[PDB]
Amino acid sequence: MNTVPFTSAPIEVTIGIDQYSFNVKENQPFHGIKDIPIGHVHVIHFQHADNSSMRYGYWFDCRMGNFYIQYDPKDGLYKMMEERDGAKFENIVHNFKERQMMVSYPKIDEDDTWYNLTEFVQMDKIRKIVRKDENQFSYVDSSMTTVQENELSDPAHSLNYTVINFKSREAIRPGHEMEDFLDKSYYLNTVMLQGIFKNSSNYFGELQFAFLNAMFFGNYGSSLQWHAMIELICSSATVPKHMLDKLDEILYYQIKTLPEQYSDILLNERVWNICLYSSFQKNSLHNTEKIMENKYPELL
Amino acid sequence: GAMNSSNYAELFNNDIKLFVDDTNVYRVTVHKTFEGNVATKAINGCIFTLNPKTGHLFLKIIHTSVWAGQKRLSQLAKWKTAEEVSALVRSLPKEEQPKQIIVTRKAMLDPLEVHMLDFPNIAIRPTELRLPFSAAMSIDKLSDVVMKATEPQMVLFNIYDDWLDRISSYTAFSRLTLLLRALKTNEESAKMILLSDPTITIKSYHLWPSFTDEQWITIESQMRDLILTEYGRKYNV
Ligand SMILES: COc1ccc(Cl)cc1CCN
Ligand SMILES: COc1ccc(Cl)cc1CCN
Ligand SMILES: COc1ccc(Cl)cc1CCN
Ligand SMILES: COc1ccc(Cl)cc1CCN
Repeated sequence: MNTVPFTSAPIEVTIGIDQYSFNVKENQPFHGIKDIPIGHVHVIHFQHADNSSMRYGYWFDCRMGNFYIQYDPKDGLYKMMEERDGAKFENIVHNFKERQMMVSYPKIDEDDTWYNLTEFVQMDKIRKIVRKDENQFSYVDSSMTTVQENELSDPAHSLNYTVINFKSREAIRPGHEMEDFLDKSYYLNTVMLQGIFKNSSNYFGELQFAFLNAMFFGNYGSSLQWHAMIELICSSATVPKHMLDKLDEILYYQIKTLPEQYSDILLNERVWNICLYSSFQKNSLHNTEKIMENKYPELL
Repeated sequence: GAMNSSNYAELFNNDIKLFVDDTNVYRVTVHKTFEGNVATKAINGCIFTLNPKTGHLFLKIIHTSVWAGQKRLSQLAKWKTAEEVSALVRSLPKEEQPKQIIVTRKAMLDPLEVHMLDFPNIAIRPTELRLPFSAAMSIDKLSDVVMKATEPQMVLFNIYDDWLDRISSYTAFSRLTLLLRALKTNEESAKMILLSDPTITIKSYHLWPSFTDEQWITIESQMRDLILTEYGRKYNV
């Protein structure tokens, strides 16, 4: 288990780490988060009390460095930093643990929620979507736009998700117009899976990262992308059987982790009522159809 | 966006545009089988593609052989329509290609958009107008060429005959839609109005009768009455 020390907490803020969050008061003696499970990416997220506008945070892998948080009072945000003195860091952490100034990552032993939400998410793939290669961690916030959003403005601050457009020459073979539009298997299997993502693991990684960005920050471009990646699968008549079963598990844990209060705004009616009830794969998502109907019977 | 009453003069400006009506593409007669079931038999149809400024009509005849062995024919008919309109555009010299295509039924939007991806500058638009182009098969000479086709075929007409020698495009389109609205509302009476006169004739190279200007006013008024009289008939007024 790894630790992310904080230099202090000078402004009142709700701090999250993955699905947990807690309120820190202004100048409360908070010096970070300990017992972070090794083996997964993590995200440490922030929402200032005095301006809930702008949620932001950092995707990181404790295996890739020693990372701390320092409040920046000029830029007004909690910044992630890498600490050179390897044992400066260990001595920094040991001092705060001894004074019990850290919160413990509160992982129940039965609980596979975080693994299930990040199964296919790897730091290496995150860093290609979020382009800032001088740090080992990636910043994301509520307002960052995606590349496709930018085509329909600053490119360095972009989320470089793979563009998916169902009425595009990439999506439609000359002379298979009706076939490819009504059955997106070509676009899924040949264009996206074989050509761009190389395999379904990378596809699911981006899908899961898109969901987590939209859920944790309110990133609209991310929600768009999540919806699109689900729709492209569900609207394909020909999907490998292992992908359908895995997609069902992926979505099951998402819709279920997704606090109910965010569902009214995050979930797109045309994207989902199609996937469950009209698409080629309407019968292939048993678990996912069982969680939405159980908790959302008003919908149908 | 959508074409409606508010932006109606745009039809007669100098930007090439086409209306596309797919109503008559897939035409069937529903009938009973020996076993007491129901089946369809298709008959020849047509795409009605019309330049409202010039009156040029690209009548693509849809021969029943295109449906042989196909399924979901109502759905296919929209994509076949879109394929043939796209082929027409590609066949035209660049300076003749439309800048806008207005579909008369909104279900044509996605099929035509997909078939026209190679033409990102051609706007595909719906319309909120109820246009009576379904009645094109009430024009005897169009109906004749469609039913006699033994193979796919495109036939070119000027649906305004020679009217643009005497009236504007706006007025010609108004005359056309009135005539077609009358034929759609009461085909029999509309044709009686157009043809009961043993002194009036259709030129060999025309679709409609050769009316003097004054006779057209009489005809147009008789068509208006027909549409109003039929309105009272169907709605009890
Ligand atoms: C005094 O320095 C520190 C105190 C606390 C924390 Cl988490 C980090 C540092 C590292 C400063 N590079
Ligand atoms: C408590 O964790 C959270 C906090 C805030 C927001 Cl925005 C979302 C989550 C997701 C937790 N499934
Ligand atoms: C449709 O509105 C949303 C959907 C998803 C997400 Cl994450 C955010 C918003 C609101 C922000 N534009
Ligand atoms: C609770 O809200 C929902 C639940 C399920 C689905 Cl599919 C969509 C929504 C939001 C509807 N605009």
